[PDB]
Amino acid sequence: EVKLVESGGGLVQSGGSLRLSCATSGFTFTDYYMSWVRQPPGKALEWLGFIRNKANGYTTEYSPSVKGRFTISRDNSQSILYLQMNTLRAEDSATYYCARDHDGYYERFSYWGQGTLVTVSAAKTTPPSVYPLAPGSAAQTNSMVTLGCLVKGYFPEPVTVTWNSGSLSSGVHTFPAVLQSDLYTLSSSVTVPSSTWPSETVTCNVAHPASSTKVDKKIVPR
Amino acid sequence: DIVMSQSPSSLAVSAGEKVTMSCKSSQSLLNSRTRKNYLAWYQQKPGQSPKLLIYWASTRESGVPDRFTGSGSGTDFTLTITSVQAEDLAVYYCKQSYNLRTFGGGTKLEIKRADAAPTVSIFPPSSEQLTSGGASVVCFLNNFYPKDINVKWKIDGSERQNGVLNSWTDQDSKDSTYSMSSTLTLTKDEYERHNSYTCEATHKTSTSPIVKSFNRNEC
Ligand SMILES: C=CCO[C@]1(C(=O)O)C[C@@H](O[C@]2(C(=O)O)C[C@@H](O)[C@@H](O)[C@@H]([C@H](O)CO[C@]3(C(=O)O)C[C@@H](O)[C@@H](O)[C@@H]([C@H](O)CO)O3)O2)[C@@H](O)[C@@H]([C@H](O)CO)O1
Ligand SMILES: [Mg+2]
Ligand SMILES: [Mg+2]
Ligand SMILES: [Zn+2]
Repeated sequence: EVKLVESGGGLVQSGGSLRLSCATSGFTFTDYYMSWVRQPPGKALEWLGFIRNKANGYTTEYSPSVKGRFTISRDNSQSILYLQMNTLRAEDSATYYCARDHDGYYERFSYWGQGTLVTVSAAKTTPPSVYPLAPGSAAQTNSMVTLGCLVKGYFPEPVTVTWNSGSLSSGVHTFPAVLQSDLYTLSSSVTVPSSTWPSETVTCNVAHPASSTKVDKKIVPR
Repeated sequence: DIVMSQSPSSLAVSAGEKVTMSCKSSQSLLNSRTRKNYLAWYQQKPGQSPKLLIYWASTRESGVPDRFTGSGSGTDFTLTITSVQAEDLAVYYCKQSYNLRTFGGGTKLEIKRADAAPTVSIFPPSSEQLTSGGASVVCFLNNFYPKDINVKWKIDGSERQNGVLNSWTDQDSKDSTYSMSSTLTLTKDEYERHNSYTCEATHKTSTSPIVKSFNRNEC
């Protein structure tokens, strides 16, 4: 039952600082080196640094790419890992992962968090407009019917979209956001049996953490 | 220092076939003290965190399917997947831990499958959007293969390319298809000057485009 959960990601201005956390459970935290790894959107993983285990004095090492600018620390009472980032630049925009590292013997990163997305930008936070995508004038004799959610004009990434609180997973396609004029837009489609809608409800659940936006948009016919 | 390089950058393989992937280190990763190569492989499926597959070059982590095998030594390493499955779609990264840690640049594995025609759906602007002065028309092109596809928007029969943004999903982990969204954004004022809105998809699966349309008067 190993759990690693990063937090702290979001929008920060160039030259700014931001500290990420990684809450852990399910293993003896002090036995383990812990690493941070980042990934710019669409690019490769980059190892950033580690903090050693108790047996090795909890000392730190860093990639030359961030040494002197990023600081790793750990709270061994609560099993939390930290990454302090200073003098941030656009090139630091990335998903940041914490990973469980060396235990003095094994050479492997056994477990990784879900990642937290950091955006370095001067653009302002903007909540999404969420619009329902319901069929126009064309009966779905197609046995199946496709509905959607348009999540328009937000910044920064990410947003999350689910359908019926996650009950509908299969037949869902959420399209990667496209950036236009300092704003992202994405859409999500869901395809369900025509016998289930609109007799049953279909709702897209959209969250935009940067603006604490929470939207539940029911897709209504007519 | 230690440079990790992977090959190929990307490739596609059909389900059931063998996949071979390479990782080179700028210096040997064979630790003389322990006599092991400090080289691990990670799988990152689309939208997911990396997952450990193999470490010490050839040790398969518990729970990893037997079809994944790491091999090699010193400066050259290989990840082989036999009987590849649709679910194996991912970027694969190697990583040295001989001196700190460094990742390779990844190998993107896509899944080749039989050609499949898109299912096309068109959606008019919502009243909620129109009320604020905008009009986005959305077209979903779902479950097609290969990824290459053309979408044309016609308004009252005339092609429009201005204000069109497209987005492809990554390949689906179950059926190996792609989907794409095409969104045409207009002002309400311009939207209300025309009647017919059409999304036309042309895909190698048919010489006939798939045409979906709606008429504003029918809303
Ligand atoms: C002056 C130090 C000598 O240390 C060694 C030696 O280098 O010959 C290794 C040392 O091994 C162990 C240990 O404490 O038993 C176990 C080994 O697995 C490692 O944990 C090492 C070190 O902690 C180094 O590990 C790291 C590191 O922290 O930089 C991390 C590893 O993932 C890996 O990258 C290694 C790298 O392979 C270098 O070792 O670096 O400690 C121990 O065997 C001593 C011995 O007591 C004599 O001094 O020798
Ligand atoms: Mg699909
Ligand atoms: Mg007209
Ligand atoms: Zn016009």
